[PDB]
Amino acid sequence: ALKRIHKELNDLARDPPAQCSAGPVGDDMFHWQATIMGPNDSPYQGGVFFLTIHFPTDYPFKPPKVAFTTRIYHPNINSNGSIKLDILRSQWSPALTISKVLLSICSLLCDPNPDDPLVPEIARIYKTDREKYNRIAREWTQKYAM
Amino acid sequence: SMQIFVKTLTGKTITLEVEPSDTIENVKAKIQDKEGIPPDQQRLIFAGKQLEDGRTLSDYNIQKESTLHLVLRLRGG
Amino acid sequence: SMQIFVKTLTGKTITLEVEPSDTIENVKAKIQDKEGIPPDQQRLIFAGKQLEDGRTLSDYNIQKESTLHLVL
Amino acid sequence: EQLPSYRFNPNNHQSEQTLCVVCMCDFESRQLLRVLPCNHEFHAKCVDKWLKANRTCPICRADASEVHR
Ligand SMILES: [Zn+2]
Ligand SMILES: [Zn+2]
Repeated sequence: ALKRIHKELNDLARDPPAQCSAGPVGDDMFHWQATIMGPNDSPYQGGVFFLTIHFPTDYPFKPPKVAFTTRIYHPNINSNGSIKLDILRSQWSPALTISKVLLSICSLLCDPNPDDPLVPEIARIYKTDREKYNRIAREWTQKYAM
Repeated sequence: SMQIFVKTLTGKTITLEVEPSDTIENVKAKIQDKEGIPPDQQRLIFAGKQLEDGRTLSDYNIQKESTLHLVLRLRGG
Repeated sequence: SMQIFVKTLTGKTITLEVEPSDTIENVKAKIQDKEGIPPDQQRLIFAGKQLEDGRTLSDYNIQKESTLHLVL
Repeated sequence: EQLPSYRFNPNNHQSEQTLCVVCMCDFESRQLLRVLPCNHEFHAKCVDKWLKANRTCPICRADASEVHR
């Protein structure tokens, strides 16, 4: 696992994405911290969201554990920052680097699944009162992420 | 007529010849020709958002020299 | 002596000449010289962490050709 | 486990793929590569480990126990 994780630390250093940043905490290559910039032209715009990443000892044969530390309003992310997303579970592939995972998570923010949600109340608001959803997501971004 | 870049699932970057009017569907077909990944499994990301089939590079303000990120098809839940 | 890069989400990338011993405050002063952004408006991020003024680049394992993110 | 395998020749390429996405390391001369029915290639050691627990190509998700027509 560690050779692959070091590669990715190197993949990030040679080709860092504007949208996100990540690296180890306290030189422990299995435990990382990350940031995702909220997408422009969305309720999350201008927000900087922090995440934790724990790589399993069998990475990349199993997915990284990724969770938000920053509170964020979204049907697929709960009050503990847990992210319910297929590529972090059954649909994982070792082809996905942590950079691609973070970009994937960023892309989830504006592409929620409100039909099989992690947070049913938020899903209901998303589908039935979208202007209210947008208002609340923008207000949470301003309060928590800025 | 311009060229953009795609960071593929191999982490390598490839160059595509496109038109601002090309659809995302068209772009995914060009990616398939090089990478052998069906469009159904491709998710393209630019400016932190997925690019939807049916729209055009221009719709997304994708200009020459822009880099698109290819990840795998995903769904929240 | 080395060079590091600083990116804005939508902005271009700028190159700074620094030393491992340079403090974050020093780096912000260097960004101000080039970009005109006052240090108090700058938040720097590297490797998922917000960078603190009193620490140095070496403290963060920032080395030659590292890239930092500037958020305003 | 019977999927095709061959040893990489950098001077003679049987395809356009240079790198194993499981370990993120290059194919090197004489390394045993495994090729799935979708034509994606990997180090045998790397992808065989993935295929012990999973049926799918890391790159395209194609089922490696089925033929892709
Ligand atoms: Zn390998
Ligand atoms: Zn495949």
